[PDB]
Amino acid sequence: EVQLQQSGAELVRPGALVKLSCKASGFNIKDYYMHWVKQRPEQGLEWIGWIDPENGKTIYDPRFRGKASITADTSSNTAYLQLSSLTSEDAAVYYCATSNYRYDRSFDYWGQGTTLTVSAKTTPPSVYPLAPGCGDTTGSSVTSGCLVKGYFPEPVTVTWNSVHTFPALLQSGLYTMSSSVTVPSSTWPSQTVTCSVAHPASSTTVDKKL
Amino acid sequence: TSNRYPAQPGSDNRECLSMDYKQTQLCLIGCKPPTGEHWGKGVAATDCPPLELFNSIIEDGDMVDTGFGCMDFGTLQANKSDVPIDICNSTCKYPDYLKMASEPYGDSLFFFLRRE
Amino acid sequence: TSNRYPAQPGSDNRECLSMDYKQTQLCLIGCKPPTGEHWGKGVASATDCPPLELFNSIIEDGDMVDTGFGCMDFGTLQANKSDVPIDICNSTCKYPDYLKMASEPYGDSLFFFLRREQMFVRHFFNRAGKLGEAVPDDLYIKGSGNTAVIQSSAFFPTPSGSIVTSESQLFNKPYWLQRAQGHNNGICWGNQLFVTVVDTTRSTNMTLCTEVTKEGTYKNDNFKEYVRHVEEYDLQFVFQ
Amino acid sequence: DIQMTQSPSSLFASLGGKVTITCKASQDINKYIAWFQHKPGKGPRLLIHYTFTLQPGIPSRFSGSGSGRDYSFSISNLEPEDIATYYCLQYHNLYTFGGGTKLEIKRADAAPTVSIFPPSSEQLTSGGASVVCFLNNFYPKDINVKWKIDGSERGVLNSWTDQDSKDSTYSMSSTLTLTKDEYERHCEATHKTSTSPIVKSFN
Repeated sequence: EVQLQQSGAELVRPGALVKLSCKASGFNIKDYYMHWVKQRPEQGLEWIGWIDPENGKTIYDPRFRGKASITADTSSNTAYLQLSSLTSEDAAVYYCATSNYRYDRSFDYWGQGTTLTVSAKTTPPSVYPLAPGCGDTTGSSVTSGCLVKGYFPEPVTVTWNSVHTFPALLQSGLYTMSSSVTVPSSTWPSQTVTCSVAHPASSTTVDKKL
Repeated sequence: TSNRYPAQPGSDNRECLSMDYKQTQLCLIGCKPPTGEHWGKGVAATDCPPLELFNSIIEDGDMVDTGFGCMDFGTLQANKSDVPIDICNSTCKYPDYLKMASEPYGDSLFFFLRRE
Repeated sequence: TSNRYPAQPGSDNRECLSMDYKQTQLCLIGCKPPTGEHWGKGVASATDCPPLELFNSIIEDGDMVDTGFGCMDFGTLQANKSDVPIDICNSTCKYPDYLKMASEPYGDSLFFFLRREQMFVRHFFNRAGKLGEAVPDDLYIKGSGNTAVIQSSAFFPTPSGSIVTSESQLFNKPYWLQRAQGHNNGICWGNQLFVTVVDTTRSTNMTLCTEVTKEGTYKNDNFKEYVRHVEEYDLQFVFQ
Repeated sequence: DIQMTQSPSSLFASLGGKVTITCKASQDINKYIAWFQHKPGKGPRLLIHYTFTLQPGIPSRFSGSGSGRDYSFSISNLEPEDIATYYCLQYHNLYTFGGGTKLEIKRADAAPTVSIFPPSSEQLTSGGASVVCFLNNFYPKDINVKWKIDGSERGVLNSWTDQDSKDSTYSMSSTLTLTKDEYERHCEATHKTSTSPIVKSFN
């Protein structure tokens, strides 16, 4: 079972240094190539570089030669991606991937991803319940909601108890995420429906009963 | 030591390598130029080129065998990439000691030393 | 073994490396200072490769012997000061011109001499920088893609000199100058004598370490490292 | 050095249909092209290497072809789990990805299930007020939500989900932010599904 665990949600103020991790399990890092790929929001994939951990070979795209010091330690079976002098453009999603010279299939396996955001503030969220008023039903269905407002940065996990969780929108230096559950009138208000909101960057675990 | 599966080269997997050749000392003295031997392209279930053993006069500047044999690398190795560049387009010759010793008058080998 | 494509060099890819030199023992005895040979930058005349000239010179006490990179003037023929280690990179390595000293008429240079040199290739490397003389097109088929840019074929080997033993020692044993091969049979004209010695079999470099700050735990910045080398001689002569 | 021109940038077809993506390279890459499938929140999944060699486990409905500078990649018998963004990639000289192609599954009939939610008493305690209108399960993704506080005041915030793999529908939430909201407030949804905007409200 080949896996590529990867660091997640690293926020650094502009402009300092950042080093992302990616250690594999199920194969030796010394054997295969370790690649790095970038993806800016609403943009495509840009190959950053590759490293041969057996001898520290470095291969970069001439764009990234300036601020991309990639390394790898075979003892820890880990690959590192260091970026210096972060900018607003530098914030993106980063992936590590495995390549093979003796069997040249491009990018065998990819990591789950690392999200890098660049700002100068961190704030916890707030949870507001969303329940109707007088309420129609005629015995069929009732929709309940959960509004997470004002937090930074991503991500925020919202678990219920077919639910739709909308992508978070940013404005005025804050975020806003919603989630809507649909359950029949036999469950509400008979069965309690608790919206569980979690924010890792602030150690927030807020449960909200409707 | 380690060459596991799977594995299949691409279209160009050549590498930039170097090596030290076989050590050879020798000296031949005579009133006739020495006669050397080398393998060349001669004249069918295989497409392997036919091999023929050629005799020739060893001239000043000819390449000696380096551990890859005494052969015409220019004609028998068409890719020009199986041996280093100083012999890849040259012919390596080895002294035909048996022929030069078996000639009737013995004008080729008055005396010789060799250490390979 | 492995130096696959592609290759993306930098502007400074020098490394901090070391090696052990070619092993050389020799002793020359005569009434005339020895004559050594070394290659230097001559004058002549095309390519920008520097012209080579074979120079003869008197071997003085302290001159560097050949180390496996040849007998040449590294100060003038290697301008980057980084192709050979620092103890010869700005010095001249000299090799005894045995042929000239043997062919001189009176034979005053070499009453007698012994020599034992040995070395082998330990590692294989290549040089960084612009390849001055490109490989001609008739020696290879051009590549493409990753192999589009050819790598530097400016190879250089590292010497070693294998092993030292007491059984191979040339010194600490008497030499009897009974009959010299030259015309001078050991006559010390001018009431002087010249003994040239090279002995790499006692090249141990002692490491010295001083404590700048004493602490309960080890810290690298608390110590200074020095390197020293010693040589001990005891010349004994019997004259007639 | 080598550029990858991927066309088109988006696709749409019904379930069971066939789509095709084309990538033209700036120079010959000697058939060394790969095709990837990238879903949001996941890592890219290698579908094809060396122009027309499928990876183990990839269904045969995915296919590729081409040579020199021109290559193509087809997906027959489209299925709901195919909703992703596909990329081509040359690996003849270093690496260069294509622009990408956002694939969507074509359905119909989907009309938004609009539900309105007043600001909770807790947000009114904090000092704000956010009225939220949920538009669930509609198609296509293009929809217009117009907030009108009588008669039509019009700080809206819109957020669209991706196309769900279960049902090929979209969903969006509209949040109107106000403070000291003392005038009684109540949104309309203009969509291709109806002749008039579907309006949910409260007093």
